[PDB]
Amino acid sequence: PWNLSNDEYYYPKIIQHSIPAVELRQPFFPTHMGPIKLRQFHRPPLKKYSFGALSQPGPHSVQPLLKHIKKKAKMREQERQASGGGEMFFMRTPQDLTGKDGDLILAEYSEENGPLMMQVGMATKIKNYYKRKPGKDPGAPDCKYGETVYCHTSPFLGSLHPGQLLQAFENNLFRAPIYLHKMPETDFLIIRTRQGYYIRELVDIFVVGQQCPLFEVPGPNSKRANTHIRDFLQVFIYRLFWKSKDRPRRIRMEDIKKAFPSHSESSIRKRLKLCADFKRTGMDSNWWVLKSDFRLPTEEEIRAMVSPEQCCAYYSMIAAEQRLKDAGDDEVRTAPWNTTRAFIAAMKGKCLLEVTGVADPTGCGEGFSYVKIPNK
Amino acid sequence: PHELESQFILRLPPEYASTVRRAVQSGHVNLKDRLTIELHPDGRHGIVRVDRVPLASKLVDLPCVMESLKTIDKKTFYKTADICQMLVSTEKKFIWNHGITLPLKNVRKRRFRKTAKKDVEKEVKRLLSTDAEAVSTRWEIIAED
Amino acid sequence: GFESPRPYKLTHQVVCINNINFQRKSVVGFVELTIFPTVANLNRIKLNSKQCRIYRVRINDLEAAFIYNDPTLEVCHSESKQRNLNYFSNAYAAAVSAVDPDAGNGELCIKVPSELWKHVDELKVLKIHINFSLDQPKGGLHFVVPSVEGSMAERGAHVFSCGYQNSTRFWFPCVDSYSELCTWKLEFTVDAAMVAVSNGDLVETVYTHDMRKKTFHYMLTIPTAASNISLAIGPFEILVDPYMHEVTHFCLPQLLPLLKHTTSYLHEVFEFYEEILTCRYPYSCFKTVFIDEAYVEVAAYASMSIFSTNLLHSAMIIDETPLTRRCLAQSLAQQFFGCFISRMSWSDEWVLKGISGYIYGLWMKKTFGVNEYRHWIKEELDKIVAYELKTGGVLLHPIFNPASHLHFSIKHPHTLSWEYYSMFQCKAHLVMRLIENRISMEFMLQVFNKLLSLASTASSQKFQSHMWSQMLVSTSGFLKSISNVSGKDIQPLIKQWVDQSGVVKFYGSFAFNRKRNVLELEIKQDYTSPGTQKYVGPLKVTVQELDGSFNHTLQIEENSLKHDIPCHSKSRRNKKKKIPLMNGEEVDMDLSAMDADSPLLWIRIDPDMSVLRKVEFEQADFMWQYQLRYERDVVAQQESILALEKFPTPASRLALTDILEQEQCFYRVRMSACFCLAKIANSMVSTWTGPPAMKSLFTRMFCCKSCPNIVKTNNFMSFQSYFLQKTMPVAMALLRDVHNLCPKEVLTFILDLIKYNDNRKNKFSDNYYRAEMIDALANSVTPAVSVNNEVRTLDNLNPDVRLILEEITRFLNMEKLLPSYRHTITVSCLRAIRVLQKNGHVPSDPALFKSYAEYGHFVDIRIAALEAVVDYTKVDRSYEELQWLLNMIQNDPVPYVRHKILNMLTKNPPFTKNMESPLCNEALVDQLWKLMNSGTSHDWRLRCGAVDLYFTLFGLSRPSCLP
Repeated sequence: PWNLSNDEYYYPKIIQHSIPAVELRQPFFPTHMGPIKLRQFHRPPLKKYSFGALSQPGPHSVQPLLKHIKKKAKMREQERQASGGGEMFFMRTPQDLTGKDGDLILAEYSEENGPLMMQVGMATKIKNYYKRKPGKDPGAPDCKYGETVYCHTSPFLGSLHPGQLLQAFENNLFRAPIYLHKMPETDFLIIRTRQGYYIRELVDIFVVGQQCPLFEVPGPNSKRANTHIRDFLQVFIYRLFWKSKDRPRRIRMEDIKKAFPSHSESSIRKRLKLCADFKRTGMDSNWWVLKSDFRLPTEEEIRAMVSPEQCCAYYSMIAAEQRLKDAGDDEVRTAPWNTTRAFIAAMKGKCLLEVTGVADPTGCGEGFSYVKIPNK
Repeated sequence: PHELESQFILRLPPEYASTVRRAVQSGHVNLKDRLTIELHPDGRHGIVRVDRVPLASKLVDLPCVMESLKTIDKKTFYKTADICQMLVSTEKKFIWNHGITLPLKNVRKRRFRKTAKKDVEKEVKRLLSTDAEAVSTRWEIIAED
Repeated sequence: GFESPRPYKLTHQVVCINNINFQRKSVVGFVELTIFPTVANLNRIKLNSKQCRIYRVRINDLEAAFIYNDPTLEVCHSESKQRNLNYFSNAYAAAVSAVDPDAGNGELCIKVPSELWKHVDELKVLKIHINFSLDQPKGGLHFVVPSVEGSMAERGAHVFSCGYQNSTRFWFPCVDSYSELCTWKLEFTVDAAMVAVSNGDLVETVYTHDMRKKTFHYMLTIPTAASNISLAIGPFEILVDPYMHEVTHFCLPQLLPLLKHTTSYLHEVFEFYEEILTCRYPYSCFKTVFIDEAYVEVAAYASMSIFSTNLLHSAMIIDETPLTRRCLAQSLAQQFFGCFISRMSWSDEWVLKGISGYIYGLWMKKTFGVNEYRHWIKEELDKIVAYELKTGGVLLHPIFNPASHLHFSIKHPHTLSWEYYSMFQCKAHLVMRLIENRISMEFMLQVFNKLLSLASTASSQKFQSHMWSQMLVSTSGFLKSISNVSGKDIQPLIKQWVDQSGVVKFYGSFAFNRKRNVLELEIKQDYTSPGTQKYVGPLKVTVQELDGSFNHTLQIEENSLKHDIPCHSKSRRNKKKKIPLMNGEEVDMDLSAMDADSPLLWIRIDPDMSVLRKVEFEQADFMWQYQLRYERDVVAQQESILALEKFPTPASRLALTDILEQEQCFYRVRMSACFCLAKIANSMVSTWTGPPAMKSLFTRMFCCKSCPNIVKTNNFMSFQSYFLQKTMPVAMALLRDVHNLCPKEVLTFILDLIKYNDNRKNKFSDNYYRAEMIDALANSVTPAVSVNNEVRTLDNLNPDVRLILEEITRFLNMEKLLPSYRHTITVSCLRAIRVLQKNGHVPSDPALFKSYAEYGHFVDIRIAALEAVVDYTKVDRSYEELQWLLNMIQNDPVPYVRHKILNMLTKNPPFTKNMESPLCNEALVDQLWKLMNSGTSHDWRLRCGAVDLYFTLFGLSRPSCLP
């Protein structure tokens, strides 16, 4: 007639990326980054086109896109109201991730090179942490973006004041305090493609403070690194087998050698040894056909193999490897594998961090340094 | 294949910025004829032509890194591109010291730790290339002379 | 997209019933349908009608000609000498498909008059006025007329519509499909002292000009199918719900306080189902009718539910409150997702049954706790795997035979066996739990809200189906709505667990590699059994080592056998630290039984029941004891209890005794540990040291501190030590002596529990505890030592059994003067007399049970007595008792009793196909073939039960014992 389940003795007490991001599609998640592409990591230069309308030299008209924005927003609202009116998932194609539609905000970073950084196509949430005032409080100061949550226990290193609302980017990679600023009155946003220039205005720009890392960047040739390297190659090989139209699913080796050119071919052959065999003569010659007993994994199994956040941690590791390599122990402490290990260990309560040090990304007294120091 | 889109910021003089803003928020293709952008083969020089009036432009490097973040519900935000360049209209000259927001000004001089930026290694490559034009080299740790 | 199989579209139907005669069991009425032809040259219109005598039919007030033929009255010809069951199953499927309204067909074929052909070619409305009469219906609408004198309201006579699925053709002519939605107008002219309850809202109630009868007018503006239309006419006591005011509860006279107490919880069920879904209750009223001699225990129609009165309990009745509570809850779940959103075909029934069962399981989770939810899910999964390994498999969503491994056709609901229908609903709600496991619960509730919101925007239009078919769900529409809200499609999961009809069997064994510190699992599947299929997906395994609980995902492809997973340290055996559990807590474990070289404490293959599986894991006995003691999952404690019966070591006795002593264990685990401890105690005789098992524990928990053999006076206010107290002597009576006789220390203990029982002080009744005491007395009976087939008389009775017989005589006679709540002690004493007759103690005479199986008794007494007669005619090979049972199947007033007799005679058959018996005549084959063919033609559940009985007795081929 009651509960009668002794639950207090048995049980004592989210981010959805785009379908191009969870499927690790090449443009957005690169297979190989060279040295000049690792120096320009997250700072991609303005490339000159060889073919297209902008490849011909001369003046080029920019095109306003406000009929396009409101047409796409009205179309997405029709899709949402036709599907029952709830919240929907829209980012299903690469053409959904254009800047030509939707409400864009900008997000500036305080640090030069953060320990973790999102790739194109990945999602993040805005959480407004609001500590109530002692006793009576009016309610969270309302904010245009994000959802509000009442935080008794401060997520960040410091603690919130009573009656202080702090917005923050929250995802699987990090959690970082953001601060809404209005845009300058002179700056517009030009989206250039091969066909032409397009212009939006911006009105909202956030400044992102020092990140609190939630994912540990691996070290060079570590356990996570070892796994990710061969897992990423295996996922790429499976997706090339899925893309093959020939009934005996067959791929070519120099497609994989074009994608991963730093790999020795012994490793690529090791990945192809199980699940494929080389045909030298007859039909399918110089192809790696799929074995007939091998069941090619489904889409959800391939998604469960490698996560996009592991790819971001690997990209952070190899970019920091390049920067350290170019600059000939203080710098090694500022490497993201050390700082991410230090911060995550401090969050479990293993150890403490010297908050003033050399891992400080500001170079002055502002900002923290995530390097391990004793509890006692 | 897919090529990552390349977004940059365009800064205009304030009267020309007001005319461009009014024409953008209007939304007609009349703006397309009015606003053009010609980038010179220097790579760091241009003309922006507002209403067929030429303005001189420089593509500069920004000290911080910005990221465009799109949303559909204003609760989850997806990163679309990285912005690091600005075509201000009116080398060391092509580096901007200030940031776009008001709190970030002279960021490069004051709020940036001076570990280093970059140049020295391209010169090293050139030096190694010249070195291979040698059979005998003479080098001496030197003093004031 | 829904395209009708009928060439017309039905818009509105008027059902008027006059002259409900209770003495003659007769109704008169008419039916007026408003159809729009969709194809020109409609000519014949085919409607559904059974048992109704059609007097006249007028189309647009012009006299029309009809022809009636029902091929399902006599399925095969009388002069065909076929006697195999595959012939009858194909002929019965063809006969049901020939009256199917889901095809274009129907039983009543009306011919459109000639002058209306220019009205039908350019597609204009047709109004068909049939007037009919039910003369004395067999299973159409049930007349319960008691034989007390007085007026029909003074004796308590009532009518209700009984049947399952499309059975509204049995009391008025209609289009009896779930896809023909129309609006309704229902008038019933009943006696002035009676009330007529039906679907819709009651717009008025006018008197007749003599003021001796009154007409109830109902209107249903939400477009429902004909199959969801019901009726209950009787002298009901009306009770408006004091919390929700559109909900009226109707009971039989003199049962108003029981109705007040019983239906006082229902507003919380309404609040739950309207806050997990975000739609309000779609109908404008809700009516709960409690009746006598019900068809099923709970039936749900549009805006109405019909329960039996045997669910009504008072405030002092426990062990019946959760069962009635969950019957109300599943009736409301079917109100949301069986009556508002309806089916598009007979396929896509798994969608509706799965959503109903799944949201009812969510209600059970919130109400009775997650632990009761896990126990319920595990018992349903064990039920399905037992049924699918027993016979073939249940196929949700077949494609039209698709399932030829069984003996009936799955094309229509009225050819299904009743056990298949039950397992169909069970598998549907477990597959919906699997879809929730792949796509999270909030997205699942968003799917259900989107379906309900499309249906409720559809439910307010007036266009005749231009939008009323958005109230019908299909499989493709359900999967498309899932793909709309989530972006993932479930087509591999749908292809494996819906379209394929099998469960999986896992055999696991591990080995710990000490050198490389790995755990080598070995999981092999039995995929060559008749009910099984091969699993190739991922598989979760949870390993509890000394460093904590870790989950691992294994990829089990066809050629896979050995899975090497890594193991952690053993540094919590170096220092005594607490070992962290599956939840956040940590406990002190006694690590003396653990191996020195392995850190792992237990392994669980598929802990979350994420596949439809049967696991056979080979752990060591100390791992099963650690999993019984320190696990924070009730299904793992239950499976460790189930696996400790093979290890009768005293450490397992200590483990189960520590589970029994432990409050803050879930009570249904301790109730299982009682029976496990009884089995282990029986297996380690000539080793057992002290007293019998659980006796000292019973005297420690439930008896006085100063008197060990006097039980404490009954205070049943804890509800967990009440259940444990009433289940512990029942398991304690299964103790056996080395001589295979129950010890006289446990029998004396049970008799002292019976004598010193005092219930004058608790606020709850004692009927279930005393009934379990009779069950414990029946468990102690060992077979008697008859010498030379000596006649069992009173003098050569066992000295043990004379005390038992005196106690059950006292209990049954005291029940004759002071009755229990549902005659629970009568049922227990009849069961115990059958236990004493099954051994050689009481003479094997069925006359007592034949007197308790008469019509005027309570239905629980009737089914207990008929179970005893079925067991007697199995053991004594009685011909006249089998003819008695078959006669009672043919002509009994209560159809639930007929279905139960066929069910019990299928479960405990008098002979199987392998047996040579004296009861395998050509006469019995002819009787059972006549019972399948004719005789059971009026119920659709007796005919499937007769098909099941013929399959159990004679098999799928020609009866062998025949010329």
